[PDB]
Amino acid sequence: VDDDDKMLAAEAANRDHVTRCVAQTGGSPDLVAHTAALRLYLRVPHFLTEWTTDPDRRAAVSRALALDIVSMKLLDDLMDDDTGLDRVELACVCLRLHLRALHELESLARDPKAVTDILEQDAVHLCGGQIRTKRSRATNLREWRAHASTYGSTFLGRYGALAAACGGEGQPADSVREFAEAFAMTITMADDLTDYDRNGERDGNLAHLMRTGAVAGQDVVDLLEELRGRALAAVAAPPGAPGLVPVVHLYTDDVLVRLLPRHLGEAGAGAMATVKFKYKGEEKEVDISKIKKVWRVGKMISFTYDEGGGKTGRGAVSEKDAPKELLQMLEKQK
Amino acid sequence: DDDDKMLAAEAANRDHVTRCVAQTGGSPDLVAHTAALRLYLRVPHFLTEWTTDPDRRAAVSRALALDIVSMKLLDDLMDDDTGLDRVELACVCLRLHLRALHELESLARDPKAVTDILEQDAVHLCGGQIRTKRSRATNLREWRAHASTYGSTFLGRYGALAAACGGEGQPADSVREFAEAFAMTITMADDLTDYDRNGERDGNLAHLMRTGAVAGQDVVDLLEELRGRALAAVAAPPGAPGLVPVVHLYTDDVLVRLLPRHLG
Repeated sequence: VDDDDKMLAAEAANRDHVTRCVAQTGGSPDLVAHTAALRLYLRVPHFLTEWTTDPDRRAAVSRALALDIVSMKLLDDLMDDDTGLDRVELACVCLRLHLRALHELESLARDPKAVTDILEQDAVHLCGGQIRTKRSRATNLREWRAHASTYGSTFLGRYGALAAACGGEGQPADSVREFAEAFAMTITMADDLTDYDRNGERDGNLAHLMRTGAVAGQDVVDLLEELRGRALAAVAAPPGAPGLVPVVHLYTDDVLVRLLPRHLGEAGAGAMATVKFKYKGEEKEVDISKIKKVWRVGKMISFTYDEGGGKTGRGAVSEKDAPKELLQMLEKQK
Repeated sequence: DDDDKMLAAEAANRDHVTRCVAQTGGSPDLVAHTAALRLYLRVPHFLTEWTTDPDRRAAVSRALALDIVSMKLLDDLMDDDTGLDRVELACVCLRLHLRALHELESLARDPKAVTDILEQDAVHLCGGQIRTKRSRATNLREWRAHASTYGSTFLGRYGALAAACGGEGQPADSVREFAEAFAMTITMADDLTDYDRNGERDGNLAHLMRTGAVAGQDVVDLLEELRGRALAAVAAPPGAPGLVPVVHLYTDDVLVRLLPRHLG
């Protein structure tokens, strides 16, 4: 409606500034395209700059950040050499973009040495972790999360930190980064589960490990939830960045609602939904999967189920002790 | 004496580098590859010759060393002919660069001067490097032109950096003139140098000479013009008389040693 406008506008800006550079320095039309493809990356700088009060400073920090993120993404496509684009333009625009990023970021920076400082503190953790990421393919959530925390979380954390350091007054330093590192892993999960298929593109490590039973669907859900919390948490710390709240819920829920299911089955995570009631002196428990007819009568939910063959058992529970997946079935009917 | 200080820096520089590469995850294979870059680990010495305090000098000499090796790794990563792991190359390359930026900035009079110099002609350099492999050269004019960027501009910014991190009374433009000129003499050397390794195609300039598309004398002339440009640079005050035999050493080597191999 409005703030969604600002993001679209910032992303537009960053895309331009980025492609104008890739162009001027020699990038072929092929690569200039490839860099405008990167939408998520070109948008993020916007979220990172959310705590920046003066709009002009904000625009500048955002695009500088945009510059490096792309520069860095390019150095990666450069290692994979699966992009089919030219290795030289890749390499050189990589450098060009980086150098300009460094230049603009330092112009807005609080203390001259703050920029190189940040890019150095975790440089080995980053670089070497990225080396180990691909040395060995992870095999359970524990390890996936481990790798992700470096090439995903640290990577963006640094920009989070840089955004704070170049964003004038009232920057909740550690909080911006905490947002970045959290959000980063959420989208990193999304990315994994997202298969575009082009070239010789592997099924996402996490997706694969998910589809192979090496990682339990519910666990993914838990983590997705931990990350949303860790995120919302950060954007809360004062002075706060209320705007990012919906952003966070947006990507987390996308993974959950849209992506997650492409890999799990009919049954997402957790156990199969059950209804517990007392019937004919007994104790019962039926999976909503076997519940046929179900209606309402005041504040009770009456129903019928498949009890064993052609046998139709019955029940009635208070809407209170009625599981969500059953109160839903009321809807489909009347 | 003097040759003694050269060797010492090279050793010191090689170790700053391999030690860095080593601990960021580079394999024993790459670490070696980096210390094999001899000229490159030596040249920061020459660039820091106008530097007085020998501590500051060895600090600037090695930092620049990190970046030159990193940029050189960036290269091997676009030629993908070293048969070294692409990932290791990429990661180290970045790690060494980030360290070098951090070091040079701690040694500079004004930190903002490092990125300034790096951005200044970043486009000149980057694109000229693209254009260079986009259309190989056919006559000494074009070769010289391409060399001017990937070779001359490349080194030039390091000389600029050294003048900026080198403290008081550094003849900025002169340190640089030295770099862009000497840079091109070693680039011709390097071209005319054939090691046989993997799929190393005869040096464009060496080819052109053997094809007849570039005249021996015209190569001899250039070499001399560059010899002059460099002595000229090191003569300007305060001056770095040290670099004189260095200039002759390298310039005569290409003349006496390399040129005859390509007279084709």
